[PDB]
Amino acid sequence: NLLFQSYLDNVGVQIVRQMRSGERFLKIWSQTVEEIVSYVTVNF
Amino acid sequence: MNLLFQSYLDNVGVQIVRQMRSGERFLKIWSQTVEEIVSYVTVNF
Repeated sequence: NLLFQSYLDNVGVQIVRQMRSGERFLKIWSQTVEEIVSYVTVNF
Repeated sequence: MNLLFQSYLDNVGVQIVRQMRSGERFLKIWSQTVEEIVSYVTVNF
């Protein structure tokens, strides 16, 4: 699924960049989960 | 809902931390994860 795979590749770069700010991984993850659930809402 | 999907993604994040603790770098873990999440949604939705 190219559109979703490319969206998720974008979410990985978002995550890397917030990890480099010193934030705890699971905190970043709980916020980016919302992007993924929203995408699946719209598209599936 | 969709609560089974929320559950699944909560577990993905914990599994990512487990792998980073093992010494794998987030960026190498993530490529595998993207394929897992796309398969989960393709199968379940």
